[PDB]
Formats: sequence, structure tokens, C-alpha cells
Amino acid sequence: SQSIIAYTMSLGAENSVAYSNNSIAIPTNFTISVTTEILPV
Amino acid sequence: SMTKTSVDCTMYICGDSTECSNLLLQYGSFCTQLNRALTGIAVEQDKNTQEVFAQVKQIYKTPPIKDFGGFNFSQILPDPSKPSKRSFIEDLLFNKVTLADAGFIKQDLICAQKFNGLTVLPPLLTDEMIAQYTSALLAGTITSGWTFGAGAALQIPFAMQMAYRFNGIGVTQNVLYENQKLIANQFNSAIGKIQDSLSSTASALGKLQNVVNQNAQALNTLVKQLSSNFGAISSVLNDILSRLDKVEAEVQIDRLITGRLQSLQTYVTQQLIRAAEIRASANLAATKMSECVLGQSKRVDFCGKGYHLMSFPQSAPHGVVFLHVTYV
Amino acid sequence: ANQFNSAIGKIQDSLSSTASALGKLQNVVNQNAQALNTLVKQLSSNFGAISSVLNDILSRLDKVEAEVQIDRLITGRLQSLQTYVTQQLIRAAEIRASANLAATKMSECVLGQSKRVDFCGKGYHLMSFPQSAPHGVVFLHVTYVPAQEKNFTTAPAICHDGKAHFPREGVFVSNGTHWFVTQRNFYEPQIITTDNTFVSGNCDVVIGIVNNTVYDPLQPELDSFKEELDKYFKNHT
Amino acid sequence: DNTFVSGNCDVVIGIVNNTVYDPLQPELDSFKEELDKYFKNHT
Ligand SMILES: *[C@@H]1O[C@H](CO)[C@@H](O[C@@H]2O[C@H](CO)[C@@H](O[C@H]3O[C@H](CO)[C@@H](O)[C@H](O)[C@@H]3O)[C@H](O)[C@H]2NC(C)=O)[C@H](O)[C@H]1NC(C)=O
Ligand SMILES: *[C@@H]1O[C@H](CO)[C@@H](O[C@@H]2O[C@H](CO)[C@@H](O[C@H]3O[C@H](CO)[C@@H](O)[C@H](O)[C@@H]3O)[C@H](O)[C@H]2NC(C)=O)[C@H](O)[C@H]1NC(C)=O
Ligand SMILES: *[C@@H]1O[C@H](CO)[C@@H](O[C@@H]2O[C@H](CO)[C@@H](O[C@H]3O[C@H](CO)[C@@H](O)[C@H](O)[C@@H]3O)[C@H](O)[C@H]2NC(C)=O)[C@H](O)[C@H]1NC(C)=O
Ligand SMILES: *[C@@H]1O[C@H](CO)[C@@H](O[C@@H]2O[C@H](CO)[C@@H](O[C@H]3O[C@H](CO)[C@@H](O)[C@H](O)[C@@H]3O)[C@H](O)[C@H]2NC(C)=O)[C@H](O)[C@H]1NC(C)=O
Ligand SMILES: *[C@@H]1O[C@H](CO)[C@@H](O[C@@H]2O[C@H](CO)[C@@H](O[C@H]3O[C@H](CO)[C@@H](O)[C@H](O)[C@@H]3O)[C@H](O)[C@H]2NC(C)=O)[C@H](O)[C@H]1NC(C)=O
Ligand SMILES: *[C@@H]1O[C@H](CO[C@@H]2O[C@@H](C)[C@@H](O)[C@@H](O)[C@@H]2O)[C@@H](O[C@@H]2O[C@H](CO)[C@@H](O)[C@H](O)[C@H]2NC(C)=O)[C@H](O)[C@H]1NC(C)=O
Ligand SMILES: *[C@@H]1O[C@H](CO)[C@@H](O)[C@H](O)[C@H]1NC(C)=O
Ligand SMILES: *[C@@H]1O[C@H](CO)[C@@H](O)[C@H](O)[C@H]1NC(C)=O
Ligand SMILES: *[C@@H]1O[C@H](CO)[C@@H](O)[C@H](O)[C@H]1NC(C)=O
Ligand SMILES: *[C@@H]1O[C@H](CO)[C@@H](O)[C@H](O)[C@H]1NC(C)=O
Repeated sequence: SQSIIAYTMSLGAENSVAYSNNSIAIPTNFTISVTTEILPV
Repeated sequence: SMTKTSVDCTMYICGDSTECSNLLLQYGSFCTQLNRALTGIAVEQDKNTQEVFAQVKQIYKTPPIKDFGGFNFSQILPDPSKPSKRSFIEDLLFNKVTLADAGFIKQDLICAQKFNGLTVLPPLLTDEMIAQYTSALLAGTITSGWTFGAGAALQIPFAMQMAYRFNGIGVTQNVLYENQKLIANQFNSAIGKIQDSLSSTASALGKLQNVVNQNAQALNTLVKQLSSNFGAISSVLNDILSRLDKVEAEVQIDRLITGRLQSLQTYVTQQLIRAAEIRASANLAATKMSECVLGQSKRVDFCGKGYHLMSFPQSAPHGVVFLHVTYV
Repeated sequence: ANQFNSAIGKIQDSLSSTASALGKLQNVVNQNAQALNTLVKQLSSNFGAISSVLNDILSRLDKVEAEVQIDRLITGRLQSLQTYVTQQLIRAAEIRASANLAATKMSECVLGQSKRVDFCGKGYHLMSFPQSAPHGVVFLHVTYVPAQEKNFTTAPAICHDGKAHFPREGVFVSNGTHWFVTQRNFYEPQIITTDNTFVSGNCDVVIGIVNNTVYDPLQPELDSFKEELDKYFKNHT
Repeated sequence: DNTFVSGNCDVVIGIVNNTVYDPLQPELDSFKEELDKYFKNHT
């Protein structure tokens, strides 16, 4: 059932930011994340 | 970025002759090596456009209620009336740069170039997609400040974000709230002066027009070298083959092959050296996207002549414009 | 510490699982090998000489004919080196850019902490650890990422006693019924006080100011001392 | 003035016991000895 598809790419997930003139979002918690980055030297 | 170009080294050197193509094979992998180099440049133009614009994994959108505390972004935000969602200031930039050969279906200078085996490839990201990424970066800025760069987009009122900015330049946040109606009028008037400037002068986009001009000039120089004899009795391959039998024709055709091949090796060398300049400029533009749009920079004169508050990206043909907002 | 230890665990799992993670280094090794192979393959080419093998030309022809064939091999061969060295000079400029970037990330992410957004990984930068790799460097960037947000109602200022108050550091928030200062990057609410805030101007000029009490930590000291003062008078009657 | 407070002592690994000076307190007490001298004279 596998085949090659072709499609217009999506740029990302859709996301409305819930803006209002007196609303703020503040993080109650955090994640410490470790991410590799690789450079030719 | 710059225009993606590829060349059929056989159609350029030997265009539609079998008896020239058998001599071109005696030069080994040189045609493949040129094709590779031009492909490496062409893939790098998407790498660059992706590193500059695709700095968000979510496409944010501005709310329907534009209560930004008196600041007026309607000349840098999208315009739903236009058949692409380009903003008012971006659709000035798309008029100022006078493009050439976008490779969108052929069916003139452009027709002369293509008919000699010089094809121009599409970019991966069309001008709608760059406008959407630019809209998302701007919507993240005017609703969430820097935080959509660091992690989740966290809403904040725009006047309170401007206060956090002011604190970032050692001006106490009450200096914003006590002057907010003035600070908004100054910002709105300064955005007005950008539209007037771009409507008035042609030279403002010279850094982008020079890239489009060098791509066109380098393609034209490579077409003009089809006119040259290189010491053969004619510059036209079919005439040599019409007038001479095989053992004399091979001596003339080899002069055209040798001269043409040097003409491609020159073009591909110039284009590799331009690709490294555009490559640098794209790494700078990606760094200004990350440090001036997704953040606020303490780096003096990196995000405009002043103390940096925030910057807004705008797409341009083969480029990016930053509207840097600075406290002076 | 448990989050850091688990995130370092995920790096070992990632590197054990995928091949494509080191593509930026394998592409350099591949281009060096491909450029060397292309330069060897151009020894096979005739360039229009009666053979690509130099000894055959010299075996079959005497000097004045051999010179005409050998010059075609020399000319083609030279152009093959001038091509290789040009490609390698242009690659050397790319690797040198990348090395100047890696040296800058060593200085600003390992020897320091960077305020440069997204320079030392996707997050707020804490620290980075260098690791060597064949022809390269890996940085393990450690970043604080804010994780579980709540909405709050907010205000630019509090109006207490004809005067407008602003946070010294942090932001004002309310859960709906009560108002607090919190630091901007982690929810830790504190009672609004003359220690948490500073004053500027009357309440009339700030768009969106809200009325709330502003605590003074000198006042219940002064009043608990006023009830001690009253007890001294009342006993001494 | 040099420090700020958060939580009780139980959660911080490696906390140490030491006095924490309050510069309001010897003012309030030097004022309590002025206050006592006013009472003691007015006896
Ligand atoms: C902040 O986010 C932390 C995760 O990054 C979170 O830690 C997690 O806490 C929950 C409990 O609240 C743990 O869930 C497990 O709890 C016990 C076993 O210990 C079981 O009864 C449950 O079924 C479940 O398995 C998570 O395992 C734990 N994760 C880690 C890495 O410690 C914090 O609790 C969050 N803190 C706040 C204040 O929101
Ligand atoms: C945000 O800034 C916008 C750009 O200045 C502004 O749009 C402008 O609005 C005025 C007022 O309507 C327009 O002025 C024209 O209005 C009608 C047009 O038919 C005429 O009767 C008037 O004589 C006058 O020509 C501007 O033309 C218009 N500009 C654009 C580009 O649309 C918004 O109104 C501002 N928004 C807020 C909330 O302040
Ligand atoms: C907004 O945050 C407020 C502070 O946390 C919170 O008010 C506090 O609510 C608790 C109960 O959850 C009260 O606790 C007292 O409740 C009775 C009082 O007679 C006693 O049984 C308890 O021992 C205790 O004394 C706090 O006193 C109260 N704090 C204040 C300053 O009033 C609100 O409930 C939160 N509002 C929302 C909408 O979540
Ligand atoms: C925040 O707190 C302020 C102080 O309590 C409050 O100001 C007060 O507002 C009322 C209503 O406007 C005024 O009431 C008087 O208004 C006029 C005379 O000025 C008369 O017509 C009325 O009958 C009535 O006497 C108070 O005088 C006024 N006080 C001060 C010092 O300004 C704000 O309205 C509060 N705002 C919010 C959003 O809570
Ligand atoms: C830092 O100062 C703390 C306050 O003085 C001190 O806590 C005190 O520790 C002792 C010894 O554990 C406790 O003594 C009592 O312990 C149990 C009952 O809880 C009884 O079996 C004992 O006989 C004795 O009565 C104190 O009650 C305890 N006080 C408090 C408020 O916790 C810390 O131990 C000191 N730590 C250091 C490192 O100096
Ligand atoms: C923060 O709140 C927004 C919406 O505002 C709230 O709307 C009321 C229902 C009430 O909760 C008020 O206190 C607020 O004013 C949230 O956005 C909504 O998210 C849900 C999915 O979770 C979605 O179905 C809705 O359509 C969204 N509405 C809008 C206008 O965007 C937002 O998710 C809240 N933040 C968090 C962390 O939950
Ligand atoms: C916020 O917006 C509402 C309308 O949604 C308006 O009534 C209110 O006055 C605004 N407040 C501020 C401080 O701008
Ligand atoms: C009341 O005053 C007397 C001196 O007249 C003093 O000895 C006593 O300790 C005082 N008691 C209290 C509760 O103040
Ligand atoms: C520090 O290390 C010693 C052992 O050398 C240990 O006894 C002590 O509990 C440790 N203290 C802290 C705060 O980690
Ligand atoms: C003592 O009280 C009297 C008033 O009764 C006053 O004149 C005098 O200055 C006071 N002296 C001291 C030392 O308080």
C-alpha cells in the first residue's frame, strides 16, 4: 500500500497566540534540555 | 539567496551534435564536476532561505482585535485583499527589485539563455511561504515578545513588552508608561517614513538589485562566449560540421570545446565565489533574525544605529529587510 | 539535576539510533574523498592524445611526434589540478568560516554564558560542553526552556494612594481576586510591597493602571511597637 | 538589605545556620530606650 506522494509543504503547525491587552502567560515549570550542535572545524 | 542555475554542459558546449559529444567525452569527468558544483550552489540557496526564515516551527497569527496600546503595525502585517498574503511594505519591495528569470514555466534575453542549455530552477520556498514565515515571526514578536524564540509563545500586552524592552536598555519601565502615547506616535510616524522612503528612492534596495544584476550579467557573459571562435574557422558548430570532413572538423571542434569548457569553468568558479558571499550574508541575516527579531540585542550597532528595542522582518526578492526599532 | 541527567541520556540514545546526526561532518569527509577520486579519474582521460597512458605515448612515438601527444596530456592534466586546487581553496574558505564560528561558540557558550538568542541552542542558555569529533566539534548546549504556562490578568502599574507603583524586577499578575509580583520567567508570586515595587507619578497618566493595596513592611512593625507603647502607658496609669 | 527570603530551611541542600541582621531593629530598640527614659523620668 506504499507509494510516492507529492504535496505542497506545510510551514508549521497552525497557532493563534491568545493575545489580549491585559493577559499574560507565565511558566509555572521548566524543562532543562540538552541539544547537540555539530560544526566542521 | 541568489538564482539557482544549472547548465547542461553537453548542450552548452556541443548543442545537439553527436560528433562533438564524442570529442567532449575525451575530457573525462569535467562536465559532471561542473554540474555537481552548480547543484551544490543550488541546494545551498534553500539551506540559506530556510536558515533565515524558518526560525519558527509554528505559524502564529495576529488577533482580530489590534489593541497593541496605540502602536500601529497595519503597514507591516499581512493584507488579506492581495492574492498573496504579502504586507504593505513587502509589496513595495517586490516592485523595487526588478527580477529576471524566476523559472516559472517557459512556453527576449531569458529565452536566448534557456535555449542554450542554461536553465533556472525554482526556489523550494515560494514567495507566499516566505511571506507566511515572515508573518509568523512578526506575529510572535507583536504578541509574545522574545519568548516564542526560547520556547512556547507566551502572550504579553504590547505596552508591557515595550516596558521590558526599555528595561533592557537601562531606561526604567515607568518612562514608557508615562510617555506611551508619544512613543506610539513616534513609532507610527517612523513606520510612515519607511513607506515614503521606499516610494521615493530607487537605490535603497541596491544590495539586492546588485545580486540579481550579477546573476543576469554572468549568464549573459556565458551566452556571449558562444559567439567566440577561439581560433576555429567559425564559432557555429554546425558550420564546422557542414564544411569539413571528420579529420579536419575534429581539429576545429576541439578549439570550440576547449574554449567553451574554459568558459563554463570560469562561470562556475565565479558562481562558487558569489555563493560564498551570499552564503555569508545569509548566515548574517539568520543571526540578525535570531538576535534582533526573536530577541533584544545588547550588541551595539548590530540591530541598527541606536539602543535596540525590537526588529520586524520583511521578505524581499532574494533577500530580507529588517525594520530595526531603536531608542535614540 | 534529574532533568539534566535524563537529557544527557537522550544524547547517547540519539547518537546510538540515527546515522544522519553527524551529516555536517560526514559531508566534509565525503567531499574530500570525492574530490581526490575525481582528480585520480582524470588520469584515465585522453584529452585528445592517442592514449591516456604516458608510457604508451613514449613507447610508440619518437620525440617530435610524442611531444605533440604529451602536451595534450600535460594541458588537460594541469587544468585538472587547477580545478582541484580551486575547489579545495573554496572549500577551505567554508571550513574556515565554520571554524571561526566554532571558535566563537567555544568562547561564548563554553568559556561563558550567552545572552545571544539561539546562538547556544534553542532556549535560554545556561552552559555548553564541548566534545571532539573527527574533523569537527560537537557542542552539548544546556538550555532552560519554560514549560507549563498559566494565563493571568496583568497591569502595567498599581494605584495605591494617589501614586503609581511599578515592579522593581518582575511583573504584576492576578489570579482573578488578588494581585502579586512575579519574576517574568517563572511563576513565583509575592505580595505587592514597597520592597517589591517603586513609585513614579500620580495614577492619571498610565493607561491601564489598576487599584490595589501596596504593603509597607515598616507599618506593622511601627504598629506592633504602638501596641507595646500603649501597654507601657496603660500599665503606668 | 543584602539578602532576600524564599521558603523554609528544609528544601535547600547545603544551607547553613547564621544570624541575619535587620537594620530597622537597633533603630526601633534605640527608640525603645528613648521611650523608656521618657516613661522613667515622667514617673
Ligand atoms: C515540573 O515538571 C516535572 C517534569 O519535567 C515534574 O516532574 C514529574 O512529577 C510527576 C509527579 O507530579 C512524576 O509522575 C510520576 O509520579 C509517581 C512516581 O514518582 C507516580 O504516582 C505517577 O504515576 C508518575 O509515574 C514524574 O515522573 C516527574 N518527572 C520527573 C522528571 O521528575 C514536576 O513535578 C513539575 N513540577 C511542578 C511544580 O509542576
Ligand atoms: C493604522 O495606520 C494606517 C495607515 O496610516 C491607518 O489607515 C489610514 O486610515 C486613514 C483614515 O481613514 C486613511 O485616510 C483616508 O481615509 C479615506 C479613504 O477613502 C478618506 O476619506 C480620507 O480623506 C483619507 O484619504 C488612510 O488612507 C489609511 N491608510 C491606509 C494605508 O489604509 C489606520 O487607520 C491606522 N489604525 C489605527 C487603529 O489607528
Ligand atoms: C488567588 O490567590 C490567593 C492567595 O493564594 C488566594 O487567597 C487565599 O485562599 C486561601 C484558601 O485557598 C486562604 O486560606 C485561608 O482560608 C480560611 C480563612 O478563614 C482558613 O480555613 C485557612 O486556614 C486560611 O487562613 C487565604 O487566606 C487566601 N489569601 C488571601 C490573601 O485572602 C485566592 O483563593 C486565589 N484566587 C483564585 C481565584 O484562585
Ligand atoms: C481607583 O481608586 C480611586 C480612588 O478611590 C477612584 O477615584 C474616585 O472615583 C470616584 C468616581 O469617579 C470619585 O467619586 C466622586 O466623583 C465626582 C467628584 O469628583 C462626583 O460627581 C461623585 O458624586 C463622587 O463624589 C472619587 O472622588 C475619585 N477619587 C479620586 C481621589 O480620584 C477610581 O475611580 C478607581 N478606579 C478604578 C478603575 O477602580
Ligand atoms: C540549624 O538550626 C536549627 C534551629 O536551632 C536546628 O534545628 C534543631 O535541631 C535539633 C536537633 O535535631 C532539634 O532538637 C530536638 O530534636 C528532637 C525533637 O524534634 C528531639 O529528639 C531532641 O531531643 C531535641 O528536642 C531542634 O528541635 C531543631 N529545631 C528546629 C526548629 O528544627 C538545626 O539542627 C541546625 N542545623 C545545623 C546544621 O546547625
Ligand atoms: C489562555 O486563555 C485562552 C482563551 O481566553 C480565555 O477564554 C475563556 C474561556 C476563559 O478561560 C478566560 O479565562 C480567558 O479569557 C486560551 O485559548 C483557548 O484555548 C482552547 C484550547 O485549549 C481553544 O479551544 C480556544 O479556541 C482558545 N481560545 C482563543 C481565543 O484562543 C488559552 O489556551 C489559555 N492558555 C492556556 C495555557 O490554557
Ligand atoms: C482593553 O480592551 C477592552 C476591550 O476589549 C477595553 O474596554 C479596555 O479599555 C482596554 N484596556 C486597556 C488598558 O487598554
Ligand atoms: C508594669 O509597670 C511596673 C512598674 O510600675 C513593672 O514592674 C511591670 O513589669 C509592668 N508590667 C507590664 C505588663 O508592663
Ligand atoms: C559535601 O561533601 C561532604 C563529603 O566530603 C559531605 O559530608 C557533605 O554532606 C556535602 N555537603 C553538601 C552540601 O553537599
Ligand atoms: C524630664 O521631664 C521633665 C518634664 O516633667 C522635662 O522638663 C525634662 O527635660 C526631662 N528630662 C529628661 C532627661 O528626660
